Amino acid sequence: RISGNLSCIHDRVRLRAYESVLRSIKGKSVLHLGCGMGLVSMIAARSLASAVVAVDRSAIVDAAQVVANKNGLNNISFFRGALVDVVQNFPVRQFDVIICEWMGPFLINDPLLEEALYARNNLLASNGVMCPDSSSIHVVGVSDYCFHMDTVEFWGNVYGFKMEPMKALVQREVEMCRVPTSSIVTTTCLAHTVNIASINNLDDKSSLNDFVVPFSVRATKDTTVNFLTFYIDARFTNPHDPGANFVLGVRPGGTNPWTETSVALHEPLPLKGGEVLSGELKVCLLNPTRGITTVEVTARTSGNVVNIETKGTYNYQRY
Amino acid sequence: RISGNLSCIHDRVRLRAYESVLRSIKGKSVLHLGCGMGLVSMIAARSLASAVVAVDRSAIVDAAQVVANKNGLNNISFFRGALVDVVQNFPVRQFDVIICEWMGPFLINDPLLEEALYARNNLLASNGVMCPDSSSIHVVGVSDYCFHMDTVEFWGNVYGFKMEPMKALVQREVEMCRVPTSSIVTTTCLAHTVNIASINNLDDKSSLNDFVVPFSVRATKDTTVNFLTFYIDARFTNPHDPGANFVLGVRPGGTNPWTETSVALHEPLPLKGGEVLSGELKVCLLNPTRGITTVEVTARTSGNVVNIETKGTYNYQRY
Amino acid sequence: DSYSHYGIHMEMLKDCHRTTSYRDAMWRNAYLFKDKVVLDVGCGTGILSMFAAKAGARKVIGVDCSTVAVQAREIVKDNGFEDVITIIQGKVEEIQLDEKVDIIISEWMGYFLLYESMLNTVLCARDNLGTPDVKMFPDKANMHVCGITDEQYIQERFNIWDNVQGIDFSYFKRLSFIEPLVDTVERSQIVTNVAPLVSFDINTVKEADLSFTSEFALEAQASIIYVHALSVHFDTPFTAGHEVVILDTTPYSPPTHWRQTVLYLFNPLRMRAGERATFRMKCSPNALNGRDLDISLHVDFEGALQISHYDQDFRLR
Amino acid sequence: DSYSHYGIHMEMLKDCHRTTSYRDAMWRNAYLFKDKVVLDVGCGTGILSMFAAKAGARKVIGVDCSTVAVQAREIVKDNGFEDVITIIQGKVEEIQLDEKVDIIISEWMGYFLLYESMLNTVLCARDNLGTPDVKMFPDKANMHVCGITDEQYIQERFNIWDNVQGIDFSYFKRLSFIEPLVDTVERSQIVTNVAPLVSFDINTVKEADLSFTSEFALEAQASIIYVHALSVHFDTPFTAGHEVVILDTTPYSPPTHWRQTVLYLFNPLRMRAGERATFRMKCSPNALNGRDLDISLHVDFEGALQISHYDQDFRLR
Ligand SMILES: Nc1ncnc2c1ncn2[C@@H]1O[C@H](CSCC[C@H](N)C(=O)O)[C@@H](O)[C@H]1O
Ligand SMILES: Nc1ncnc2c1ncn2[C@@H]1O[C@H](CSCC[C@H](N)C(=O)O)[C@@H](O)[C@H]1O
Repeated sequence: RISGNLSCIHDRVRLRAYESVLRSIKGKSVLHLGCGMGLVSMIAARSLASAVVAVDRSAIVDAAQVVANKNGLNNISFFRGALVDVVQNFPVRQFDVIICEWMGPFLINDPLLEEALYARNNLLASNGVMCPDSSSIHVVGVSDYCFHMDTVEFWGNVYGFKMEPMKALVQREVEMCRVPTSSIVTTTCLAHTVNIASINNLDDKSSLNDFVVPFSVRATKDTTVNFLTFYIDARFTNPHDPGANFVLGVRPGGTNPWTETSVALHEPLPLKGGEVLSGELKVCLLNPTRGITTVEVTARTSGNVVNIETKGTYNYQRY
Repeated sequence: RISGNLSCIHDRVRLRAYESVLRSIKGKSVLHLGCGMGLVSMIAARSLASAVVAVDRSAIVDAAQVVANKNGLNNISFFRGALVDVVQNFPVRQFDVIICEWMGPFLINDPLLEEALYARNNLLASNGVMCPDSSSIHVVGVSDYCFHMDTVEFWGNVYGFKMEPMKALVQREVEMCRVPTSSIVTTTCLAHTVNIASINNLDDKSSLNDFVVPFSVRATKDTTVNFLTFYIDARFTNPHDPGANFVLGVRPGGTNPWTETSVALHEPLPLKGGEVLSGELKVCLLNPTRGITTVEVTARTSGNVVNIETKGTYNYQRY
Repeated sequence: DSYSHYGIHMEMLKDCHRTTSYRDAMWRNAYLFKDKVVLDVGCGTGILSMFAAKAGARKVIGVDCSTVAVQAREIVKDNGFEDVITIIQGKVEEIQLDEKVDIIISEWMGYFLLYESMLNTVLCARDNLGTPDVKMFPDKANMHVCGITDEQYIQERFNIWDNVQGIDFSYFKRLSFIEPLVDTVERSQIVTNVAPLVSFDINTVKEADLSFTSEFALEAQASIIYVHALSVHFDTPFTAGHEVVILDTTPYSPPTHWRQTVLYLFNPLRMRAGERATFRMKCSPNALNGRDLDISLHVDFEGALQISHYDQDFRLR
Repeated sequence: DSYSHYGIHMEMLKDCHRTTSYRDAMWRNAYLFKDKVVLDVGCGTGILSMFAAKAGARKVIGVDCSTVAVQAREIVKDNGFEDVITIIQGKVEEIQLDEKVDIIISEWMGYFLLYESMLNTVLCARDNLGTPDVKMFPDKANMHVCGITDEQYIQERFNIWDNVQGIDFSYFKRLSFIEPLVDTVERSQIVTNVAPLVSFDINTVKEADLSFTSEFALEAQASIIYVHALSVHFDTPFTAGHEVVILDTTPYSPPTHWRQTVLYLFNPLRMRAGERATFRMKCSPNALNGRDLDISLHVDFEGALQISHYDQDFRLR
């Protein structure tokens, strides 16, 4: 379990971002949902925050508590489990800053959102802020014929046997995996944005944030797009502290704050340089607690090579 | 065509053997059927033989004649074409020594035999000899699981497609190819022998030399035999000049006067070290001019691992 | 139940050594399968069931408690083995068969050979579903161990916690030593002879034998030789047949998907060429969590450069 | 007619670059095949017809004059393309189809690109059988040439005939220069830039254009550089589609089954880096023997170590 947290301590981007937020935190209370190993939680406590309540479900928080105790941090307390099961034990129940990365691969399908919204409605002071507060999704076209060959056509013959049924399982699944730059062959399109203050609660129905948005990208070269890839960014804009704002930006092909997700287009889309790949992204949350999501994608060429439109429904799961 | 003769000039075994025969040739006439480049022919002519008539179908003889003319050898004459088509212009038609390697991969399936027999019946002097005069076939069990995988199971799936029909074409074909020593896993059984003086004519029927002979080898180690391999040897014994005798011997796994042939057993034969692999070999000549041959093998274990008997018919062609 | 996803099955099938080891174990000993009943414990996509069918099995029973059984049943049908291979969706412990099975094929091996392994399930099948002389594929399992130098990961996975943004995470460093690392050990890292850790006869082993003790010695070879960790690998010989095939996860062979298991020593051994260090390892299922492994390691080393006699524990969870 | 034997088809199918080049040329341009009629000239085992079918072709027609067509017809059925791929046994020149075909795929290339090649058969199919806009796979062909050093074969294939057992076989040495060598040229031997020999557009080339003249220059690159021979290779681009694929037999790529054609120069060229030697090659089918290639080569080299203007003839038979 310890090794799984190394990525966090080497995340320079998040560290400088949340450090910019934790400048004005002295004397203010912090609620860190999904604190993980509690590195940012402890940095907030080290920033002389009045109180820091760090919550996560993994056992690492227990080790985090030990570390906190062994570093003289006395204004921080860790809680293991879902927020709903620990609020009753909370020392304080009104916070000035709530740090939570509630954004999923499609903006609305991270289980932590259900907890963020609870903290927004009950545990946030009148003038308190939440960090980050906005998230946009970006679409790009991807051309990886060999990856398709190695994940789909691979099942065409396995040691002499055809495993066609597996191809379905491959194409119905949203692939979370870094996509090489050489495979990015289109511009980027910001399709949708959500803000924590506008996000609807999910305790009654999980669909109150489902969205259908168009998108359009332009091929950067003569190519054939057989994958659509989705990147997530995050923004924090504090009107009271404008300088403390940050952006966990998106850079396809490079280091990103989240691993992009990809969907395999059932029919490749051949494009000329500059040709528009237009489409539509439909995202529906079915289970907030497990992040179960359906992603319906329509994508089409503009006709320079050939008029093609392809549709596909894909399934994503967190737990 | 010239490169095809390099094997001849490097074949020191054949070279020293036929040289031993061409010592006492001074004053005697020689007929070299299948002379090829005519190296042995010219070595005989240079030995002050009365006359040397070298024949072969390939155009190399024309080149050989040029060489002979440029080396001062005038007691040698080359003829291109089938023997029957060139005897009309032979200077002499009675020879003291007739050199002809009439033996094929199964002793009776070399087209040149039809010419050898003709020479035996019409072109041989009273006390003349034919060189070589005897040939034997040796059987060995071979274990090559990877070769079966690469040649038979390869067709199981070819770029996603099943090419089962091809597997048959592989296993019914006699393969002429050197077998590595590591794959020789049984003793050697001298299964059959033919002497040029005893070989029957082929003008009327082609089956007068077909043979059915048993064989028995002992596994040299725990192994599984999935191929039977056949090696050919030649012998020349001259009663008038016993010292000039020679043997073009055989050594599985090493250099040999001819490239062995192999047949793929349809069911592997597992054997313990020392176990007897017994069987039967049936060879039938269908077309003397084209060397078309059928090779039927029965092969069985002794049961030390499991009682298995496998049978198979295989096809060989020269032209 | 994570086997209902395609990633894991693709990884195992693209493990050429693993799958071809099973294939060749059966196909180089096809005589062993003629007219026989084969049980594929954990058939997954059905690959091993088809190897067995293609080897000449009369009846193959692939069992798998995952939804992949559905796809397997379809795959079996797509290649014509519908009337030879039967795919059951369920636990091998909770299923009953008509006949006793003559051969049991299974890729039960986990990391460290026994972590999250199905060996208990295979033994259950052997005893309750198999003939008295049922043949196991594989029928032998040997674990081996060797010392390795790993300065890279000692600095990037343990010492990295000493200071993290001016905070002392030494506690994380101490906790890292508890959890073995599943990763590839390079030949250049082996500074020690491969010693036999333990051997199991799958024809005769019992669950109680899997809680094993082992006493092995490691000799430094080829000038300060650091044994920063113990690389543990295994091989599973298929000795049931006349032709012997061996699936091997040794670092001296190209990596499999099991790679190797690295137990990082709390106190690395500073040895010289020729010196020997003795070890006593006890592996046992974890008391509360049945599928977790407790590993106790006693290190006794006395050399020209160090004298250390200590006990260390690992927990594969 | 030797294609009724499995060896040649295995050789070609085990040639991964050749087969995947055709495969990819189609599957990266599958849009070109939707609802289209494909003709596979010389389908052999049918592999290319099945590639075309999987690409989405409405109808594929594989023609082959050898007995292999029987197996091909069974293979296409064994994989479920019976209703898409039709296998005809016969010469493409002597068959006629209901519809005009939209696409023509074929591996017609031989050694030297043109030796015993089916190119004339493909041109016949292009003219008579395909639509006016019919698309060729491959639709381009380019031969290239470069000088090479080959001391090894110069001593083992030519000078070895000087004296054989006390007999002067120099005549065999002189004859060896007439016969090109189909063998693999390693990068180590190339001492020259790869120059364009000739280019063919399969969309428009005619048989008369295949008897070609070429003027090319060769410049030595990087002691004394010996141009003992000329290595000739080819590549066939698939440019009919949006995604371009290129089948290549260059010596700078792993060998194909075509390897490279080596024309040994009667007088080796003594060059050093920078020097330039011009060549004029005329390749044409032998006047009498149709399917043998006569290659006239005029070598004109003027360097610091040699001045030679000579003509040499090669016969590819
Ligand atoms: N107790 C149990 N009973 C039955 N099947 C089980 C089981 N525990 C695990 N399995 C199944 O056994 C499989 C082992 S992995 C599958 C390996 C497969 N034979 C191959 O070589 O590709 C998993 O797919 C899992 O679903
Ligand atoms: N003039 C002609 N007409 C029709 N078929 C021909 C022909 N000349 C040769 N062929 C056939 O065309 C084939 C070319 S080789 C086959 C290659 C095949 N596409 C593969 O990749 O496996 C041979 O099998 C031969 O039988």
